[PDB]
Amino acid sequence: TTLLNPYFGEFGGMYVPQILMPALNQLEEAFVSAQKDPEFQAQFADLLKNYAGRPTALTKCQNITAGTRTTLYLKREDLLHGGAHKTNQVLGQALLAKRMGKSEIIAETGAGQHGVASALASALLGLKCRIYMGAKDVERQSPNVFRMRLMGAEVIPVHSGSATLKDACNEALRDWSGSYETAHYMLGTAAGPHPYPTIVREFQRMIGEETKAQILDKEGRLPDAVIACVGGGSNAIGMFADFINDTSVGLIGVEPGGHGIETGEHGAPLKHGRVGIYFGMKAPMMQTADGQIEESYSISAGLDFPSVGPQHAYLNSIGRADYVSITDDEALEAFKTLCRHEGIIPALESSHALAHALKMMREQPEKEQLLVVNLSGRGDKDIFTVHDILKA
Amino acid sequence: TTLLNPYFGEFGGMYVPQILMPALNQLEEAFVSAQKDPEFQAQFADLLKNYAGRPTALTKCQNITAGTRTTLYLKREDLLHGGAHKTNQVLGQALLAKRMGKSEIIAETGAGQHGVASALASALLGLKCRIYMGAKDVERQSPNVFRMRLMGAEVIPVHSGSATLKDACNEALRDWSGSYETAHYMLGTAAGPHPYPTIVREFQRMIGEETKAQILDKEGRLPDAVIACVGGGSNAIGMFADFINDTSVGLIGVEPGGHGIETGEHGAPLKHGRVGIYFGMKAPMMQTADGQIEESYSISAGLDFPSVGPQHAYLNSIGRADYVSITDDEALEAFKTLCRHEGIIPALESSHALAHALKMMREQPEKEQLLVVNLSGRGDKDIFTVHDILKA
Amino acid sequence: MERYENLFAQLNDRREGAFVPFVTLGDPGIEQSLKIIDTLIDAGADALELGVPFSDPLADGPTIQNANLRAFAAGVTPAQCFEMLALIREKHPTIPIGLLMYANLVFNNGIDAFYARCEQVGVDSVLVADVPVEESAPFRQAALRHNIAPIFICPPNADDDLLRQVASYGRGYTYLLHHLIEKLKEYHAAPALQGFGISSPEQVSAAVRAGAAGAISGSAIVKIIEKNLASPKQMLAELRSFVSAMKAASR
Amino acid sequence: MERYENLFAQLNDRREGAFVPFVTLGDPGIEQSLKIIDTLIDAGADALELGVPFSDPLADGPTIQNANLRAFAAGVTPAQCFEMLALIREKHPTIPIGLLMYANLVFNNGIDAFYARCEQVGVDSVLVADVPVEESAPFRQAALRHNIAPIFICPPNADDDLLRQVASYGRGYTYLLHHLIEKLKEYHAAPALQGFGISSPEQVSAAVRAGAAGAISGSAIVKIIEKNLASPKQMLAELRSFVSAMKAASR
Ligand SMILES: *Cc1c(COP(=O)(O)O)cnc(C)c1O
Ligand SMILES: *Cc1c(COP(=O)(O)O)cnc(C)c1O
Ligand code: NA
Ligand code: NA
Repeated sequence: TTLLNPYFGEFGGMYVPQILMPALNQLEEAFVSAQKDPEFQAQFADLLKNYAGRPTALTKCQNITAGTRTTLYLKREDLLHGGAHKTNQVLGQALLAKRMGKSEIIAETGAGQHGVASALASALLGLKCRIYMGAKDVERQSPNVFRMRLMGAEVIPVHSGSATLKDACNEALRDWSGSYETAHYMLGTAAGPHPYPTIVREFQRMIGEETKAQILDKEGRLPDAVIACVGGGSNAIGMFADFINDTSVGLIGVEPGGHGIETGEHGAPLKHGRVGIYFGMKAPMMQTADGQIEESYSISAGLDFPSVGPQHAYLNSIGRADYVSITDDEALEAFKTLCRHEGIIPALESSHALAHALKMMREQPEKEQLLVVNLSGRGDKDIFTVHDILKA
Repeated sequence: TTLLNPYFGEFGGMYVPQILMPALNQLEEAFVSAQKDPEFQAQFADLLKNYAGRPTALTKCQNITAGTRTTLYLKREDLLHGGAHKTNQVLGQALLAKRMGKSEIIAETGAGQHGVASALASALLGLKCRIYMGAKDVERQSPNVFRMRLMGAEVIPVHSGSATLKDACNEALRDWSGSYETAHYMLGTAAGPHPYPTIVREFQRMIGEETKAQILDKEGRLPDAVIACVGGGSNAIGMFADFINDTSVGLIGVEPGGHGIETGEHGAPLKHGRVGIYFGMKAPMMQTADGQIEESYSISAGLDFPSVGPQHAYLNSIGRADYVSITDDEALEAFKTLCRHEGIIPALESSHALAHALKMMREQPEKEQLLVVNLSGRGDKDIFTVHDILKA
Repeated sequence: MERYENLFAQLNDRREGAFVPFVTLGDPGIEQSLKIIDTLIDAGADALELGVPFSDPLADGPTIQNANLRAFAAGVTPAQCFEMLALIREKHPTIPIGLLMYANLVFNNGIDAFYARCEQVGVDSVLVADVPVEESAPFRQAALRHNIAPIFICPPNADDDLLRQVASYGRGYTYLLHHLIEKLKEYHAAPALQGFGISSPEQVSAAVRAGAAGAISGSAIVKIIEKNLASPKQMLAELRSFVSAMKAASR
Repeated sequence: MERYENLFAQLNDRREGAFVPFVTLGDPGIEQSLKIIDTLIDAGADALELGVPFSDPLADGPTIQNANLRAFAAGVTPAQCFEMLALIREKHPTIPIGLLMYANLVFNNGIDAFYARCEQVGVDSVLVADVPVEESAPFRQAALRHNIAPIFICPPNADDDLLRQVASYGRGYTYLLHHLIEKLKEYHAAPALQGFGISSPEQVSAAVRAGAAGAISGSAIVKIIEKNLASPKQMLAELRSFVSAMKAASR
């Protein structure tokens, strides 16, 4: 049995080997307890404010919308300590681990951002952090790898399978099934087995709560739509959450279209995948007609999760949220546009969300609309990538 | 004649070719006017808050001081948009340029940070920005160079002289003496000819004002000392300013000691240079016994200004502020220490300030003291530098 | 069919435990795999536990992961595995055949269809590695409708409530990883098979003495395979030695 | 001494303007430089404006910057420049010699000491490129105490107040970059010398017709030098042609 519903419609659940159930149950319970603990909330709020730099700003982008009836605002998670939204939830999970009396943290990362976040959180809260990362990802993310080590985290390469994020995710679970007594698995997205999808949303919902209050203060009304990129689904759900009950507010999730949907080279399983059971959950997957799990492709390394959060799949099925895709080129253009007209270098991940907002504006220049794009992170890391492409 | 005193004791002045005086006078006047203009202040505050992310946090670092009677706080300018404090003043200078009816910006940069800041400000406020940078610095700062261009700024290499920051500073003045009617020279530090030293301090003083209120809120009293690195003197004076009248508050500026003072390979002209007249001001300089201007050396590229702000030289002469130096190795160690114990990657520039605070703590473990280090910027840019060194 | 029921009854009348080896279908190749399995059986295996190569076996250790890699290298697919399962059953009518699967492969084209296919080829049981008892309803139900025994793992960190569920939900045999054994018998759970670490004769006899109905060698067999890759013949020889040694210890 | 006063008086009695060329001391080398200067004088230069190589000539254009680079390449130092200044004066007793300096080089070892050294070698004037009239007090005072004429630049964007200061503060000649000229004479300013762009004979005659007492070729001379680096002899020849041409236009 459980305390909270493990399912969002037909999606979600706890599909892990029996040996891991006790870990999930203990975790859910500590979470339920911490959510009612004022002391826990105060400590979490303190770190978010005095360490991470919350609340983050909500920037109005006038140059970008000039000549149209579109008003665009960007939730500045790129200004959060670490350069991305991931810092919010890792801070909460670490306090959770401490509440459970755990002294060790286990994490998985592909692009490296989650690894860096887990490492900085562990260093700050005195936790021994060991991070699993796919061999192919290590080679490609030398910078983030040195950052993790620089912060005292142990980086462990994963050569098994395709040696990417999914393969790293498996090695973490393996380690955890045998050490959850002293170690806490700090999953990096609103996915995986319950209670992770629920826990990550709650530890990222301040994004949406701040956005509502901020837009209410500057515009005196809720936005017509909030837009966020969807890799695993953490920044998107974090933005959506507080708006779910606001029916007039459109929720738009953006999956990477890669080289194009019809090319098969993309990372949009929610709208172009097929439901399966993997990584401890029932959700749409990038898989062969056979049932083998495939990789998620995108110019942005961070949208490599070959699946998507359960709640997004659910929100989509009931029509509460809409999911679309943006290609590498569309993201690149949005990336160049923001640099030139607002002086902000967006992460190529976040650039997918911006690109969609730009399309909503451009296709219907005379449509009046108040939009908010969740700028999940900064793009200083993508400088060379955008360079070689424009150079080649 | 002038509106404000161009001198701080014997230091400062306006040593520029006659042809440029009108530009300085016009600038001073527009500044005096803008400082009394509530509308200007509101617009500046709005950008600092909703665009740059102010106020920045003040982080207490408990892990670093464990086992000692030292309490350390870090003013998080590393969390400011752009990753460094430089963003504060470039925003004000750009509004100043607009107030004067100018549509163009001229800037000089060595490490590239000021170039990036000028570029982002110009892009945001619709200004045509052209940046001068030393050829040697271009080669070494490929990333920041692409960032500036990415933000629409024109990057112009300077091969004359030693092809570094000082040589770039000369080319800018040359350009400005002939185009100040439509262009504004956005100097990057609390130095140069009046009114720049005064203007940059005022546009960076929110650092100290926020720090006072924040420490007052968390500790109920002013710090025993505020510590900042000193390259040109902008982040340091920005932190000091609001504390100058608080006699009980020690002000400590930290110059780069490079490989060591006695080696002659450093960048500490304030305490180890000789007063001269260069870059439009009377201030201590890095120069030969002959009077030729030399370069400033430091592991951190950003502390390459071969001189120092006039007000610092003055504050030092009257004993109000104390200036010391920190070597490459001391800065490196402080850099490694912060990463491991607080999960914050500091800029190698800021690391000099931290290193000094660490020394104040370590040498006298039982001395009770409330310290504040101005973490002027993030060190993501220094990752490889600290890598190759620890690797070699 | 009642292959497990018949096997255990026969083993009880001979006061001996069952020895069950595990191997990945198609490792290192279809043909060599079919030869391995026939060798395991001729050496004295009482039943088999066969695994189907899956892309992300998040519930397996290094040894098995490499087995999947080797299998995929030979282009082994679930469809081929089922072709093998059929060939194996045709040659051996009474040996219990259990499959070790991962949820997605079972759910992929319909849970019910999967179990219908198992029944058609002659499979006796299925253990879905990543489906805890709390999520098994759809699986065990489908398994029962097609006369397939839904196998469940009884972990060490198990509690009384789990023992009760495993006891009423499982069939064929309980995959065990003194008190646990007695309790499982108290709840009329399927005969327990000691797993994990089973790689030497003395472990088999120890399992039987503790009250288990047998032992399962989770990866020892796979290990012998990867070490004799360069010599297919020596591989079959060593497999035959290890298995007869292990089986002998159950008597 | 009153070299400028005597020169202008002599030029007025001959109804002609003065032609003043500028060159960097030590460019491209000490010896070649001394030969250049003697050639400039033999070609008809009325006075000289000599620059001392400075590390950061933030008030000079490309041409001159390269001249400093060439000079530094030959190891030219301020001390050597002063050795040259002495040699030049010893050979030429009446030609006015003005120096174009940068503040630090003058302030380096004491402003007063610098002007004392100028007087000793026979220098007639000093124009500190980066010292506006507002900051000149210490400089012009030191210059006067050592019989050195403090020269000031009268820019185009100058206003009446500036004209009045330049007029009472300057000596020898006003470095000008119709109304300005008349006003300078109204305030009894030192004779004005048209500078900037002066590179052709017709510019010299135009300056004299406008009411200026002469012209200063700010960089034309330097240009001829850098283009004939490979041929020291052809360099002196062209310099001699240009200078006699320019001088002739002032008559
Ligand atoms: C990691 C990352 C993402 C993808 O993760 P979600 O869980 O989908 O939010 C998106 N944006 C940025 C900047 C990231 O670093
Ligand atoms: C540019 C820089 C400095 C040096 O400039 P000051 O004018 O001395 O403040 C210091 N810290 C950081 C992070 C910088 O980027
Ligand atoms: Na995804
Ligand atoms: Na300096």
